[PDB]
Amino acid sequence: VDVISALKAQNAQVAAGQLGGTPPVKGQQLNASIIAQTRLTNTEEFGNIL
Amino acid sequence: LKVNQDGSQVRLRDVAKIELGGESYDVVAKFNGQPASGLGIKLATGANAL
Amino acid sequence: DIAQVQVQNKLALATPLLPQEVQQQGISVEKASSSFLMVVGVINTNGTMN
Amino acid sequence: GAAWGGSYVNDFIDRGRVKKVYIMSEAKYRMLPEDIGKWYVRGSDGQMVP
Repeated sequence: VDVISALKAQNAQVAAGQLGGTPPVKGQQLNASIIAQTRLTNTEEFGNIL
Repeated sequence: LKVNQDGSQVRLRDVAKIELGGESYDVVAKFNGQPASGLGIKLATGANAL
Repeated sequence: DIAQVQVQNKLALATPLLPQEVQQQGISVEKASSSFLMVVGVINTNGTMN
Repeated sequence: GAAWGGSYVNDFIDRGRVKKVYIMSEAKYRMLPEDIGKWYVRGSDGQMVP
């Protein structure tokens, strides 16, 4: 059960929005999407799960 | 939202600014420079335009 | 109509391979167009409503 | 169920393809009925129970 819980928690997707997203502050000039993808790809990352 | 140990209670007023606003602020339409909203109607396939 | 039915069948076949996140959202199969037949805009002449 | 039959926990991205993640016992520990005794379940007191 603990292994299942850890594995479910480790991989996910984050809708991190954007810098300067709408509604923006007056005078904003940079709009960049925020990417925070803490995803695990190879075997060692899975093995490294706490 | 929370009740402090002294009995004081904090509500959404205290930590936020509740307000009626749009679902999304991405799309802004102007008609001859006047603030306006509209519907972009697409014809269904194989239907009479008139 | 038959094209939409066949597309739905193929999409049903391909859905399980998709991420669970996109399966929750729900995929849409619809007859599509490219250009707007008509744009009907709404303004408030009194300049009262944003 | 997870130990003997296996469980599909979630997905992961490998070379830009969604792939499943399964957990199951290593084969040595799920072959014979005597292997049941090798599995322990945590109790509320924190003591693993055969």
